[PDB]
Amino acid sequence: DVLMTQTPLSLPVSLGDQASISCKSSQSIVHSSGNTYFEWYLQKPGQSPKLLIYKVSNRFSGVPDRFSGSGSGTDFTLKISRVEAEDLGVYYCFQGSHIPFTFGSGTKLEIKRADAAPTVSIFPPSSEQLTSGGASVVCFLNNFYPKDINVKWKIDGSERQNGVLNSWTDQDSKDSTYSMSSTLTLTKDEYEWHNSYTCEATHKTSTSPIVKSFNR
Amino acid sequence: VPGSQHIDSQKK
Amino acid sequence: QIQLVQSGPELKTPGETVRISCKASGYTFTTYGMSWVKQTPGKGFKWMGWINTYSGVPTYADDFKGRFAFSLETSASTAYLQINNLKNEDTATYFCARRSWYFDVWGTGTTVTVSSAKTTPPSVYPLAPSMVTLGCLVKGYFPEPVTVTWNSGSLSSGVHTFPAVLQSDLYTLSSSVTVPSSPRPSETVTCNVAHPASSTKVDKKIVPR
Repeated sequence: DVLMTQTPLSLPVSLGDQASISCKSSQSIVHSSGNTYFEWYLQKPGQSPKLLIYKVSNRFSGVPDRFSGSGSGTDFTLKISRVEAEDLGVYYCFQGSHIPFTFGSGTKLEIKRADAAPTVSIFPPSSEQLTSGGASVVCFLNNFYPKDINVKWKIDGSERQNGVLNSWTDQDSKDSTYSMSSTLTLTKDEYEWHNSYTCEATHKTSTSPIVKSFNR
Repeated sequence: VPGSQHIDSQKK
Repeated sequence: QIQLVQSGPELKTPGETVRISCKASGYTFTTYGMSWVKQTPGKGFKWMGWINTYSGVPTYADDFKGRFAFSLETSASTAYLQINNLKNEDTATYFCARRSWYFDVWGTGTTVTVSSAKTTPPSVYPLAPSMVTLGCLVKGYFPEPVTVTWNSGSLSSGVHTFPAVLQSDLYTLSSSVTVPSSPRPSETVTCNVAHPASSTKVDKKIVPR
């Protein structure tokens, strides 16, 4: 097979800046005819692959001139000059010269952005979940940047870090932010032995912890 | 053209 | 315009058979060769082989000869992929792709989850409290997918569904919607969650607690 190794695996880049992504094949992908059926696809979260470049350097129809491709025989590069927020996605190279056709493991484009403090909300368990003997407390920390954010739950003043599940959205395509959910699930028994539940977020946009609570 | 029903020219 | 629409998510037990349709519209089906490519969650894309829509002759890649059949219905502009004696390892999204000098049009995608684990309906919980953030917590379902919408989709803005996390055999996920304060509760906010594998759809209206 022709191994296709792709670098970088992640590529944070500023808006406006240039970006290159390279792919190396393990043997030449020049077809016996002399042509090189080499292509770049972008796939956005929740979307089918998008054809960017074919035959090493030809932009497909309606593709922005900021995208361009280069390389010969075993080494190729895609350049995005001026990264826009919309170029969020994962880029994959493909060779279609030798059967079987193989793809690169992909490169994730991450956009470095100006900073944004999260909007945080915490929710009590619902009566329906307490009637099932379970109490999950949920905290939302929506539309922030950077993605590095440390969240700590506290229960009557003391940290708890068992029964915590975090989930992160992909980076938003229009305004480039991340959002996150953090749930504390407690058994109802443990829930009714306590009074204050605190979701608190440490993020570089703040010098204070951002704290949200409620009391039973 | 591998995998395709399309035609392409050779390259000397 | 040109579309390659695929059938929806299938949940299968190991040893079963699936057939995935690829219906092409907007172009003459017999003039472009069709590929089928597997995208494993995490591990990336493998090309499976192709079938010449003119000759009807199929080409399978070495690691897919055997249990995989590409077939055609050309009066219906549809390509089919059949996978027999389904192994666990076949859980992936499958794509049909039209190719000329490139794959310019890719099908919608069909996820197959092969699993001897039992389908379990969600418990969905309302999360009640300028702008107000409301939630729906969806807990303990298997398998994926689950679709969450807000007011049967007419409340698209301000919404976020976080990826499902697996813990136990089961999944959980949250969705949130931010609306104007002078709206909730005047103007009803309902969370709707359909889980195809258990044929269930639950609708939860967020009410002041």
